[PDB]
Amino acid sequence: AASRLDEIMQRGTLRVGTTGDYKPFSYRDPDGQFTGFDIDMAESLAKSLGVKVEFVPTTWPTLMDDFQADKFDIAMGGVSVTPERQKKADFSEPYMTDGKTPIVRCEDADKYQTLEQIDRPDVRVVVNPGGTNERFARAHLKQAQITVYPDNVTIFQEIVAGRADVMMTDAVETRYQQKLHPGLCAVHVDKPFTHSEKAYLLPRGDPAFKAYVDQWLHQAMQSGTYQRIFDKWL
Ligand SMILES: [Cl-]
Repeated sequence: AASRLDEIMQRGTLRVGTTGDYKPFSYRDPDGQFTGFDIDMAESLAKSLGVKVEFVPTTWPTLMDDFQADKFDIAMGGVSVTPERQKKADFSEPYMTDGKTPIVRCEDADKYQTLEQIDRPDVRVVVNPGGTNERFARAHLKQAQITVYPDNVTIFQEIVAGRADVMMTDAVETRYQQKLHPGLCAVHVDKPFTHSEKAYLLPRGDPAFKAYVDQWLHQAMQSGTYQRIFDKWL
């Protein structure tokens, strides 16, 4: 019945679900430390509340089930607002805009500027399984050969090696991957095919907790805190 704010204050810690697999938002290094834009934002929210932060590992396939099992109070780590997630959770106000856009071999940058160019019988589109990327590919590709590749790290090497031609993912991810792989280039990264918003996942039916988060976030956007963290990571 009581707000999660009460439980957080009594416990003395804010439990933050995060995947640790999405630079620059959230990454868990071998030593077990989390770093990234949303790790720093989580520390700022916890500081506002006067509590310690505890990072709770989750994964994209288990995010919602873990949240419903009360494994954490809020999820922070490059999470897009989606209608599917809104059935089971609320969201904070958004903290940045994103969208899906291609990443290709640099020599192919001009070949794959539009979906009409990509959606052709001989184009080999690769995608990671089970999430918003595969949903996007299957909703927008009627002719291209879609291959699902299971390894979320080595998938980009499929394009480098010439086993695939295009992958469409979050524009922020294409920025990171085109720096990591010199042979790949993000396609019109400032004008993605879709418009999405990143936000923090919150429990339904707790307007007080959501209002606290929204107020902290609005203050951070105008105080210099957001600017500093954004400049460090994005
Ligand atoms: Cl995905």
